[PDB]
Amino acid sequence: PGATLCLGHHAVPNGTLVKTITDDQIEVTNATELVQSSSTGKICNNPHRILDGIDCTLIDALLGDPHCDVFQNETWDLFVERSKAFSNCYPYDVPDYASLRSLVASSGTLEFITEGFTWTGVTQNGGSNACKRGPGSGFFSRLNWLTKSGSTYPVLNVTMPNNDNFDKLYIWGVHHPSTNQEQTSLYVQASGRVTVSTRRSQQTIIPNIGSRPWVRLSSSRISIYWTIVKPGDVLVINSNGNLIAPRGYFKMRTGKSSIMRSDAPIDTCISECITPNGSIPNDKPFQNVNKITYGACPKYVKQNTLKLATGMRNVPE
Amino acid sequence: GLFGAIAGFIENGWEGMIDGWYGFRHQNSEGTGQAADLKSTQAAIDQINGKLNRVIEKTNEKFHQIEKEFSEVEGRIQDLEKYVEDTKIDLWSYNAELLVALENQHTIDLTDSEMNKLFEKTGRQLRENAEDMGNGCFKIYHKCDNACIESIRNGTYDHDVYRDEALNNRFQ
Ligand SMILES: *[C@@H]1O[C@H](CO)[C@@H](O[C@@H]2O[C@H](CO)[C@@H](O[C@@H]3O[C@H](CO)[C@@H](O)[C@H](O)[C@@H]3O)[C@H](O)[C@H]2NC(C)=O)[C@H](O)[C@H]1NC(C)=O
Ligand SMILES: *[C@@H]1O[C@H](CO)[C@@H](O[C@@H]2O[C@H](CO)[C@@H](O)[C@H](O)[C@H]2NC(C)=O)[C@H](O)[C@H]1NC(C)=O
Ligand SMILES: *[C@@H]1O[C@H](CO)[C@@H](O)[C@H](O)[C@H]1NC(C)=O
Ligand SMILES: *[C@@H]1O[C@H](CO)[C@@H](O)[C@H](O)[C@H]1NC(C)=O
Repeated sequence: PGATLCLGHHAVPNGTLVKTITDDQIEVTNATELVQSSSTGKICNNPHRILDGIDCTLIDALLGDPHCDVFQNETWDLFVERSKAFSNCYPYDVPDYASLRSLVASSGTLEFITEGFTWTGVTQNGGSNACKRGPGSGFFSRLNWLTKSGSTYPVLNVTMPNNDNFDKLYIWGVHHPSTNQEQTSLYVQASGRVTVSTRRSQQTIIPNIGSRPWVRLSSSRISIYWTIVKPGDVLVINSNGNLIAPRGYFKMRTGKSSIMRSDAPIDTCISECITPNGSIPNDKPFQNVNKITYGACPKYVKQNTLKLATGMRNVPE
Repeated sequence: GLFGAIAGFIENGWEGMIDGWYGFRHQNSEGTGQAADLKSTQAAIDQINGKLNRVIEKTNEKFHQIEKEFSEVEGRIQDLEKYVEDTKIDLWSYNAELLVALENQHTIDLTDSEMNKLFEKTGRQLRENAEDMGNGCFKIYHKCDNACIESIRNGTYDHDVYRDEALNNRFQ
C-alpha cells in the first residue's frame, strides 16, 4: 500500500569536543589539532646549517679565545650557544655586548682577513698567563696587544683604507690596567688614549686605572669596541697607549643567520622550524612550545590546544 | 544549527551509517535497507577540506629577531622588548581563539545546511506522491520496490508513473 523513506546523517561513538561562537564545548564527529605542543627534544641538522658553540660564546669565537680557535672563519645559519659555555682568556667587557652579538650573529660569518698594519716603535703580540695558548702565555687570536719598545711608546698613527666593495668590521679594544705601576710599566705614559675614526664617525676611549675583581689571574680588563668601515671610506687609529689593536677585519654579510640559546642536542632529521626545546613540525599554524623560534614556524600562542571541527555535530542515541 | 535538521527535526544521527555522512533508510514490502548519498556527503567534505587547507597554509618564516629571555635586569629597553613580545602573543592568541570559534560555528551550520538541502531535494523529487511526516521521513503513498527506492536515491524517479496511484491513496 505504501513505503517510508527516512533521511538521516551519520554519527560516531567516539566524538571530540570543540568550541564555537555560542558554545564553549560541543561534540563533533572529528577534529584536528591546530597547536603544536610537543618536540622530540632534538635540533634537526637539516636543512639549516647549525653551528654548535659547545664551550664557546659567539663573542669568544669572534675575539679568538684559544679554546674557541676551532671556530675561525666559521659560518652558520643558526649559531647555538650552550649554557655550559665559559671564557678562558684575558677578562674583558663589551659595552653594548648585546648589539655586537646581534650584528655578528646576523652577519652569519667569522671570516677574518688579516691586514698589514704597521705599528712603528712598539712591541707586538703581547700575551698573558690569563690567556694560555698551548703551555705558554697568549692572547685573543684576532687582537694584537701593543706595549713599549725599549723605554718608549710613541704616538701610533695608522690608516687602513677600504678599497673593497663590502663593509669591513674591525674589532679593537682598550686595556684598563689595575695600577699606575702596570700602566707606566706597559705604556710609559701615565694616561693612555685610543681614537678610532672614519670620515663618518669617531670614538675616543680613555682608560681607567683601578682594581676590579680578580678573574683568571688579573684585576685588569680589556674593553672591546667595534667600527664599521664602508667602501671608499678609511679607518684611522691613533693612540699614545693602551691600544689593543685589530689584526684585520671581519667580512660582513646580510642574510638569514641568527643565534639561539639552547641545550638541546643536534640530531639527524629534517625540520624547517627550530626552538630552544628542539625542532618542531610546522604543519600546524600555531604552537605552544616556545616563543623563541627560527625558520618557517607556526605562530606562538598561549593555548596548548585548539581543535578545528572537521565534521558535523555528533548526535548519538 | 540555523536550519534545524541536525539535532532538530532529525532526532539523532546513525552510528550505523559508515559509508558516508548523509543518507537514506527505508521500509517497503521487501524489508529494510540503508544507503549513503554521495553528492551531499562529498559537498560537506569538500567544504571542510577547503577551510582546513586555508587554515593550515604555511605563511610564517622568520630569521633574526629580538631577544626574548634575559639573564640580567636592565630597565627600560628590556621592559619594551618584553612588552612588544607579550603584546604580539596576546594578539595572535586572540586571533587563534576567534578563528577556530568562527570556523567551527560555520562547520556546524554548513553540515546542518547540507542535511536540509538533501531533505528538500528529495521532497521535490516526490512531488505530490509523498508527505513530510515531520521527523525527516517521507510517507510514500504507493508500491515502491527496491528498484523504486534506488531511483529516488540516484535521481531518476519519475513521479508521473506513480501519481495516479498515490493521489488516490492520499485523498481516500
Ligand atoms: C695621522 O694619520 C692620518 C691618516 O694618514 C693623517 O691624515 C692626513 O693628513 C694630511 C695632512 O698632513 C692630509 O693631507 C691633505 O691631503 C689632501 C688629499 O685630499 C690634500 O688635497 C691636501 O692638500 C693635504 O695634503 C691627508 O689627507 C690626511 N689623510 C687622510 C687619510 O685623511 C694625519 O695627518 C696623521 N697625523 C699626524 C699628527 O701624524
Ligand atoms: C620549552 O622549554 C621551556 C624552558 O626552557 C619550558 O618553559 C617553562 O615551562 C614551565 C611551566 O610548565 C615554567 O615553570 C617556566 O617558567 C617556563 N619557562 C619560560 C621561559 O616560559 C617549556 O615548558 C618547554 N616546552 C616544551 C614543550 O618542552
Ligand atoms: C579525523 O582526524 C584525525 C586527526 O585529527 C585523522 O587522523 C583521522 O584520519 C580523521 N578521520 C576521519 C574519519 O576523517
Ligand atoms: C680565513 O679566510 C681567509 C680568506 O678569506 C684566509 O686567507 C685565512 O687564512 C683564513 N684563516 C683561517 C685560520 O682559516
